[PDB]
Amino acid sequence: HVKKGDKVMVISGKDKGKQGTILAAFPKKDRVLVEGVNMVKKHSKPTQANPQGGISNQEAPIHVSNVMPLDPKTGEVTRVGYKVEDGKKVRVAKKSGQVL
Amino acid sequence: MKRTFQPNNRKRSKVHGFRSRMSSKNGRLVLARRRRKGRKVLSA
Amino acid sequence: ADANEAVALSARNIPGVTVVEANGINVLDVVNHEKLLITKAAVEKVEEVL
RNA sequence: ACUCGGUGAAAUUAUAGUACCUGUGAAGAUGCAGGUUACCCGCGACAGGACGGAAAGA
RNA sequence: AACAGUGGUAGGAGAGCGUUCUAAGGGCUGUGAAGCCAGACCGGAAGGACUGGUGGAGCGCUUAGAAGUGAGAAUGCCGGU
RNA sequence: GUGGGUAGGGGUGAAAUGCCAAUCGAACCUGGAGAUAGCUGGUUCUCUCCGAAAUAGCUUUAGGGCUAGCCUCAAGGUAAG
RNA sequence: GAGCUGUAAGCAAGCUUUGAUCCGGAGAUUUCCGAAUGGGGAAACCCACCACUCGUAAUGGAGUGGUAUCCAUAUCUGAAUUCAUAGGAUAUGAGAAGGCAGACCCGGGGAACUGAAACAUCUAAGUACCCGGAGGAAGAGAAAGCAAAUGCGAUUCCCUGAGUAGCGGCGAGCGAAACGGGAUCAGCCCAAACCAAGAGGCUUGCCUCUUGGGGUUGUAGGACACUCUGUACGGAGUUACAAAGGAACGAGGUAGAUGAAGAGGUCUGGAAAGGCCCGCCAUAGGAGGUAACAGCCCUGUAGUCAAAACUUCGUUCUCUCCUGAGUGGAUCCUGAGUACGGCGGAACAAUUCCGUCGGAAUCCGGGAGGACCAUCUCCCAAGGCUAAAUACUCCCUAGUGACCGAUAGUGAACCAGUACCGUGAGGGAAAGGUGAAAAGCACCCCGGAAGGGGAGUGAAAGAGAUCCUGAAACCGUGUGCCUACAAGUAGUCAGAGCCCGUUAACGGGUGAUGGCGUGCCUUUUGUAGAAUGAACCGGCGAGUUACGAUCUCGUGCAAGGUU
Repeated sequence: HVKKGDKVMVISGKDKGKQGTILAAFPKKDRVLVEGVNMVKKHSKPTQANPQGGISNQEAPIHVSNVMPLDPKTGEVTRVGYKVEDGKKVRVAKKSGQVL
Repeated sequence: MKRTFQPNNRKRSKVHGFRSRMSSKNGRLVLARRRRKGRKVLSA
Repeated sequence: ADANEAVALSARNIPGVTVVEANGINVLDVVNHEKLLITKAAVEKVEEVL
């Protein structure tokens, strides 16, 4: 119900209440990468990429049901609907009626 | 990409081989039974 | 009395309610449910059957 | 064979701190009764018991 | 209450304890369920609690119902030692 | 040495066990088949009441079975024992 | 309708909103073996011939098609025989050849153990098994019947009759039918006798050969002769009813679309779906997932829709095809070596099967009602075709369990008919669990490594890769009490000393000394035995279910009770 490049808001988890931007989507697992959310510290050995190595700080994918888009006119979370504007189906915001 | 046992024994193939099994109704019964069970290897 | 549909469709989702017609009553769904709502026509039908 | 370094099984096995003698006793007492002996733990031998197996008369 | 009685194999009769599941009512439990470990508690027996530790997500009480219903022996079967 | 033949109430050509894939006085595999056995071994929680028999008569009887005798539970006769 | 290049890593290189990956319908390609079919063969390979094409000066090489056997239809020729015929050759044949679903049904052949306490038949059992044929179903089918009536009228299946009749060393046992109640429900076509046409033997006639009308029947019908009645505007149909193509509407199947309502606040917590205090939706409170138990977070659910292309059904149009009823009854037909008889076995007055010989009638005619002889009652043999109700599911779709939960449930929850064993037919295992998320341990130290100790991630690292929980046997380290003059089924009762301090209880641990004391199970007249079994621990492991009989108790109703 959300895709790459969307402004979303996390509803459940440690980062509940945070809001960010979708960077990647994994529909094969219903997981999604949100920026600034669910940061991990990977201990990576030295190798060809990143020759010196060290402790990284990246994001990790959360479940897609933990996140909901933002209604354009109010800024609050909305449920998704689907209308057909001009021979093209568009995601609608149930709370208001605006697109995306 | 298989396993072979005695690929030179001609008597083995002339007794328990595929073409001897297919030469009589009883051998064809044997092959039918082994296909029904699901054997990976039919005959020698 | 004779299975009207508007009542059957409503209360179908309410978690503790069961709707039957006059000739469907039996021991289990009478003992099990605490209360009994019955229409005056269904009373007549049950009385005349038994 | 024995000592030292390395490696490392099997048959068997109710539990067991398992002496000897004279009796008693469903077959033959380590384990029942009465007595006599005996500090604790090992190593190497013997073949006596081995209710060991072989046997076999029958 | 007053007497009388209460060894027991085959066997006959009676009263119960536990286990899994199902139905109804009532509940527990992340402030910690089942399971496992320990204890100097309770009942006439089968058995049942209460505390502490470990465990990390389900379980039990009352009344009924149904059984793949309770193990120490089968030169039992499988595993471990 | 190599390549072959004879198949189971058959072969090894009647006279010979010397055997036919650890199998031979009748091979092996699957099925009838969870064959049959009067023979052998085993049959898992608790307490309460009562409590035997190992004797007679038959069975082709063969440690097996049947009828009396001896046990227990219930209802009547009742007070006969 | 936004990511994608399977599992499934990695590591490169790329594709995609001028629309990929993915899902559904229809097509294309489809090496070699295999019925395997050009010939051969130890299945997965060798070796050919013919025609055309590529290539060489030519030989050698390559590509594409065809080339098995049997059967049928022909066409020629045509061994014996001249034709003919065997045959040969030639052609045309989406012919048939094999497989399986370990199921269901037709046909053929066909055991033994067992039981009858033995064995004489019988039973097991027309079962197991083998062979042949198929179909989505299959034989079964419209009376020369039941049977005794106020008669019913094809077949098949269920209830009942009934575990009765009956058959039975009449013993074990085996075992009907009709009536009655239901499911499904339609019956038809030919031959024969007559009419018309052509030919072929016969002399016309005659008489058969064929083709068109004809007609399907038993309280007989048809032919036949004569009447009306028709050939349509009506009826019927591809499911038997002779036979026989398209076209439109509707509903399905094979992808999908849409789809209501809470981030409510607050507490614990790693995380809230949980507690407490509030609201909402509901034709939607099925289900799964999400960091713990969600109606309102996601996928969804109820309800509505949707198909370019294949298909499955209906309805209509179109299409195709098509007479019935009478009066008679002068004269013909109504199913040939059959109906029935002998002869033997088979089967077993006997009974039938098959062969082995015979051998009628035919409407005023026959066949039956256990035999025969007569009365009456029903039917019409020796031609064919028919759906439905029933049987079973290898499969596909949607679901459901007082079904299992990793020694269970399939042999197989895991690369299972695998690994292994056997020459072969064949036999046949073991083996599930990190965490919510790899965030799967940078860095430092000891060590060749393995493996550790820190540091770090994490709620947890005693969750660190056979990584949830983790019992018992078995193996160890530390310690409180006892133990080197003592004879033992190892405990039990009495009992100092020492050491502790509990679910506070006439407490806990260990015990120098004294008394008593021959394991458990099975079996037997009798066991401590030189009867039997057990190395130890853990898991699994035995009086059920169905149909009859009988007895007790409970409930309902009671001379009635029950389907």
